[PDB]
Amino acid sequence: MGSSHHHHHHSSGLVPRGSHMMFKLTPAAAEQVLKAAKQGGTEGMCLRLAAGRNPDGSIDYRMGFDDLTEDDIRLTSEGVEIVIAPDYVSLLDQTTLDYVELEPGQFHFIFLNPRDPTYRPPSGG
Repeated sequence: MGSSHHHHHHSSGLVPRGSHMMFKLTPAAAEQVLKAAKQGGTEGMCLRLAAGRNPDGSIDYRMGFDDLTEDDIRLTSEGVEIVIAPDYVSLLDQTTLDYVELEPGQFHFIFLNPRDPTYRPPSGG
């Protein structure tokens, strides 16, 4: 027994718990992922992230649909399910996924990670 008294002895989610990781999949990006799953093939597939970190430099992030692995770290966004393996999570936490076009007309999946500085001012400036 504890201080927090709930009728549900094990909450499934909603408020007490959420995702296994801090992964912000923006509702804007959600439509892009949903749109891809609307095209076909990737319909009943889970969204997976690939971390390709350059040896002491920058982590290059890739996104694609893969197989729903339960031994993989499952996340649930607004309307998309994410799988980030316990190996990739090592570099894929604190990932803020936004939906902006860095290039004209070219909508880029932009991973705003404070871990890998996309914009970093000098020290003491």
